[PDB]
Amino acid sequence: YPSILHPIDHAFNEYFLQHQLVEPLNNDIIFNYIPERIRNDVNYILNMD
Amino acid sequence: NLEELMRTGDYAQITNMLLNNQPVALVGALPFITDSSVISLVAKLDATV
Amino acid sequence: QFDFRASMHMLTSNLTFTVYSDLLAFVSADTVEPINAVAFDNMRIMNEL
Repeated sequence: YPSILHPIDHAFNEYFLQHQLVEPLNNDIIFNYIPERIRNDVNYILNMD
Repeated sequence: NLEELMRTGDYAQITNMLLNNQPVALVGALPFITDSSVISLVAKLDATV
Repeated sequence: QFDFRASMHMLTSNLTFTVYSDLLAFVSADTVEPINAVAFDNMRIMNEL
């Protein structure tokens, strides 16, 4: 999108745009988020429905 | 072994085999529906259970 | 002084996405019957039964 910004305002907004904290989320990430010793425990059945 | 499957509760193998149409034999005391309809057999209903 | 050339920028971002906080809400977790629960050595936790 076009924008009119002072160079300082542009610097701040461009830093916010270029350095966002969001990462892609997939089922592999969620699976690895579970503790690795609970994923390997046979007493717990974990599924991605 | 359906008994082992129910005890452990892990359906990964059975799900993989059913989704991939891999021939298998589910072994365990099971109740069954007796059907005398020829049209049901032609319709291949037994494979939909 | 306001210079249009120096102030006109193109801001680039993503069209849309959804941010999720509770990753573990995506995991369907069940547990075996307590009678059948086993310890790290693959034997039942309580064997006196």
